[PDB]
Amino acid sequence: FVIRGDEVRQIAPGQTGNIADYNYKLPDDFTGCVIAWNSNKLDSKVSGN
Amino acid sequence: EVQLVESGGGLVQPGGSLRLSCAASDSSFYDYEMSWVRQVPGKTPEWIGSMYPSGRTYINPSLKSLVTISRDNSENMLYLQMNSLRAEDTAMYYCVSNWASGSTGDYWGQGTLVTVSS
Amino acid sequence: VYAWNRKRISNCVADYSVLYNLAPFFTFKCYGVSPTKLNDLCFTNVYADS
Repeated sequence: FVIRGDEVRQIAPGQTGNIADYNYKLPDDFTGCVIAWNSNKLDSKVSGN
Repeated sequence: EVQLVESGGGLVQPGGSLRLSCAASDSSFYDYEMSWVRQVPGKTPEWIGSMYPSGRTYINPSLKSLVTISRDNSENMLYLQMNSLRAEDTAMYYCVSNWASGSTGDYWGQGTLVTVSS
Repeated sequence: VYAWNRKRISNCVADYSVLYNLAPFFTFKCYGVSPTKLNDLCFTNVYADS
């Protein structure tokens, strides 16, 4: 998924936010990994996407 | 196993409208999300309409109050009515069933020949 | 910040429903209590600063 901008820091046990609690919520006992990377060179439109 | 979608097309009709309608075969389509994606060489990603199952639709912020979509279940064929056709609309429109948040069992069609040039 | 006002809230019921009205309503962190389970606690005094 792609929530928005650079808000990928919100996917963490304890951190709360707008999209971190209304779209994708992570539990406090989450035992896993988290990967994230930008796509400014793959998903980019001359007039916006 | 069968698409039965993207049946239609149009010719060069600047400033007019397009009756582009793409039906769907008799299957277990309940939470389908039909949309329209352009396939102009150079600009592959494109979103136009939305087919949320609750009946409500969302239009792109670019073409606000420009495209109107209505649901039709008489012959199981989705309709789309737009106006104010520009000149750069030369592309290949599709009716994709597995839109974003998908791409696991996604399937496409052959394309609707729609092009305009002043 | 230095001359911050202070209003006393008492003798009323604090329904924590109209508080969630603005869109950029982030950094709503509670210290000592939880964001939920506030519609059942019966406090003594409530202060509001700016």
